[PDB]
This record gives sequence, structure tokens and C-alpha cells, in this order.
Amino acid sequence: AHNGRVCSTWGDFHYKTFDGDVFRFPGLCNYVFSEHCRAAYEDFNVQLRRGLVGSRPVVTRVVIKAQGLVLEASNGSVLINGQREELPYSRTGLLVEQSGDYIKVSIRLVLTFLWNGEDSALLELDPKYANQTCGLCGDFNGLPAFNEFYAHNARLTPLQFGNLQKLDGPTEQCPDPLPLPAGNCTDEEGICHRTLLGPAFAECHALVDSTAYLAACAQDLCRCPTCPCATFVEYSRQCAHAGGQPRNWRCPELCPRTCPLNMQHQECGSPCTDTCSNPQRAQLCEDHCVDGCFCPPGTVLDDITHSGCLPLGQCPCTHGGRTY
Amino acid sequence: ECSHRLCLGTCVAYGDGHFITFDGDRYSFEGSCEYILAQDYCGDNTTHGTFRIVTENIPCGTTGTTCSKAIKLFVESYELILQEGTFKAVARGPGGDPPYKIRYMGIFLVIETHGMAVSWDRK
Ligand SMILES: *[C@@H]1O[C@H](CO)[C@@H](O)[C@H](O)[C@H]1NC(C)=O
Ligand SMILES: *[C@@H]1O[C@H](CO)[C@@H](O)[C@H](O)[C@H]1NC(C)=O
Ligand SMILES: *[C@@H]1O[C@H](CO)[C@@H](O)[C@H](O)[C@H]1NC(C)=O
Ligand SMILES: [Ca+2]
Repeated sequence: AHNGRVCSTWGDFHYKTFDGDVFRFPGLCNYVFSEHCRAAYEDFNVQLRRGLVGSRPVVTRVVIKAQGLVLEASNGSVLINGQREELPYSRTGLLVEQSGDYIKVSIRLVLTFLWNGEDSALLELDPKYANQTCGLCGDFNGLPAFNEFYAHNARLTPLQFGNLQKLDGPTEQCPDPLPLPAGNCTDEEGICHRTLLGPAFAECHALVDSTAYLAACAQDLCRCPTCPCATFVEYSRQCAHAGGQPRNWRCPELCPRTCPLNMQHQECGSPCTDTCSNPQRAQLCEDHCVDGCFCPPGTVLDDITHSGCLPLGQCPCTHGGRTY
Repeated sequence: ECSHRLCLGTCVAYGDGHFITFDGDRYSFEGSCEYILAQDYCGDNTTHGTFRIVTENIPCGTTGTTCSKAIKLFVESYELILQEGTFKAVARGPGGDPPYKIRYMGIFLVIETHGMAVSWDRK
């Protein structure tokens, strides 16, 4: 599956490259989050801008440039080639949607960009882009620990590394984040260890190592204590992307989620929600676990009038745009 | 007086979206998402059916007018993605021998399944 063709950015400036690295980088300018830069002609150029909401680390603007298409996501709005568009916007090879809790831009055979809207942002790239990319997401050569941080045979700190992949505005001179002093807190109550090493992500321990995620959970605990679940969410996403089946870890106290009356909030639900417009879409799907709202088995979704998930034999039909 | 050999039905999906279905009907449809070009997975029982073919319009250098296609030849538990000029294999189910065969027929990728032969001009 999507073994090592994924990079991510979450929570308190935590960056995860394709090959498995994790590092914190508290930058606050525009950065080349990834880019086709070892090719005669570039295919994609995805950039991030990270900012502050009062104190919360967020992503304020993404600019994906791909094959002559410019896509600027910011302020809860999407600009397609300079024009605002209403979601979803679809064209040959491109589709952008408000699917689930996020904004997902899939440029078929190029990339898959999920953006939760505030802090998370995840890139899936084609296997043919190996070794030809460069940016915070790394080089996609498959070797994590050895080739991202050697600038002319010298090893760099994540602050320096993230500062190399910097890009100022035409009239902007953004500074660099001075190193954060030592940390504190750690996991005193054991919440990170109890959850991450708990039952839910059992098989996730067999695919993705949790050490960096444990550290990030502790570091977020040092930050506000309503925002420690970002690392758990990211670990769920990564475990789902490697191939393993994450299990439900959310409890009414552990960052509770809500879904509509007939829709349940699941970790690892089938991405293709069967809906009696196409009540058998979920037959031979190929896509890993995805989190979001889902329907209890048997009662497919009703996308024709949006009455929630409905039994197969009580949902409407459509003829010529007329509901029956 | 003609020999009574059966002749293979033919569907043609080409160009900016012209289709000539099996029954000889012709029409034009400019779709951008993934469209089921064929399947046996439609019936009072979907599960006694075997194959499934989806296509969608790839632009090869931009996001504009179509330049090529992307085929998804499912056969039972196998799978074959046809894009970008050649084929792949994402076989996920039971790992037996291929129920398909692959051949380079002139300027075509031809994939047979002993009763169902798909020819793709590679564009
Ligand atoms: C987003 O855009 C709206 C207008 O569409 C504006 O009122 C608001 O201040 C912007 N920012 C946020 C964080 O909502
Ligand atoms: C990846 O790129 C580096 C850069 O020179 C090269 O030395 C190496 O052989 C490449 N390996 C693969 C598998 O592409
Ligand atoms: C096929 O569908 C019918 C209802 O149309 C059902 O009674 C029968 O059990 C199904 N057979 C199989 C093998 O699923
Ligand atoms: Ca590397």
C-alpha cells in the first residue's frame, strides 16, 4: 500500500518525511513543503505557510502548483488558477473536495493532498517521483536517516534543514525561528504511553514505530492540554497508510468526536461509503482505512436527499433530476 | 450461406468521449471522473460476476483537455492499472496464476481473459 509515499505535517510544527523521519521545526514563513526539483520539467510544487492562531500552530495557506494549475487554499477558501471555486471542483485529472473533515486535492497520477483546515496536511505521491523531489518531505529515495540532512557532506539540525527549504515573498523578509530551549513535562501521567502502546494501535506497532510520536505527544502535552490528540490522530493516519488496521481509541474524554444521527465517527472505516445511489461501491474498492463519519452496516448512505444513512429499501430513486 | 461461427461483441471507447457500445449504439460523453466501462457486477446477485473495467480521462501534461486514459482491468481478485504507457499489477486477493494474458499487439496493449480481450492503443 502507501508504504513510503507519504509525508505529513501536524500539531506543533511536526514534520514527517517520506522515508520515516520526524522532526519539529517551528518555522513561520512560506516553505517548499515538496517540489519536483530533480527533473528537466517540474510536475508539482506544493508549499506551506505556517502561522499562529492566538497561540495554536496552524497552516494558513497552501499553494500547490502542478502542471500549469495553481491551487491556493487559505481562509477556508480555495482559489483555482486565481478564481474562487465552490467545492467540489473537478476537471480532467484534478478533483478538489470537502470530503469528510478535510479539504482533499487529488491530481491523478501526481499527488494526493489532504488538509484538515487548521494544522494537519498530508501528501501522497506517485512512486515515479522517487529521488526527484526535494523539500521538507525529503527526497523519496527510501533511506530515512542518511540523505535528508547532508548539505554538501555536512549534517544539519532540523532547524537548519527547515531553514534551507525556505522561500520568501517578493517583498517579504521573514526571520528564522530561534531554537526552542529545553523541554519539560514529558509523559508524567503516562497518557501517551498508555494510549499509543495500548490495544488500539497494536498492529500499528508492527508497521510504524511510535518513538517519535511518543516524544511529540509529550511535547504537545507541554503545550495546551486540549491539543495532545494531534499526534494520536497522525499515528492513526500513518498506521492506516502503511496498511495496518487502526482501532478506535477515542473515548468521550480523549478528544471526543461527533457525527450525524445515523452516522458514527469511526477510525478505519471503509473509504467508499456505500450509498443506495451506488449501493455496492464498497465491493471491490482499493483504499486503506480512513477516519470519518460512516454508517452502521446494512444501511447505506442516502446522497439523494441527505436523510442520513437509510435502509436499502426505503431510500429514494432519481429520474431526470426528479426525486421519487 | 454463411458459416455459423460466433463473433465477439465489440465496445469502443475513444477520442474526446465517443462510445460505440456492444449493441452498436453510438454517443458522446465528456466525463472527468472514473466511469465503469464494463462489469459483470450488476445483477440480482453481483457476486457471480467476474470482471470490471473502469476508465477516466488523464491529461498528460496539464489539467485541461484529455490526452490519455487510465484503465482499471479488475479480474476477480486481480487488478491491472493501464496508464502512462504501460501496465501494472496490484494483485491483492488470492495469489494463483494470472487469469489474464498480456501481449504487445502492434500499437496496442492486449489483455486477454480467455473470453474477454481488452485492447488499449496506449493513448
Ligand atoms: C476567513 O474568511 C472569512 C470570510 O469568508 C473572514 O470573515 C474570516 O476572518 C477569515 N478567517 C477566518 C479564520 O475565518
Ligand atoms: C538517488 O539519487 C542519488 C543522487 O545522486 C543517486 O546517487 C542514487 O543512485 C539514486 N538512487 C535511486 C535508487 O534512484
Ligand atoms: C441472489 O439474489 C436473490 C435475491 O434476488 C437471493 O434470494 C439469493 O440468495 C442470492 N444468491 C446468492 C448466491 O447470493
Ligand atoms: Ca533519504
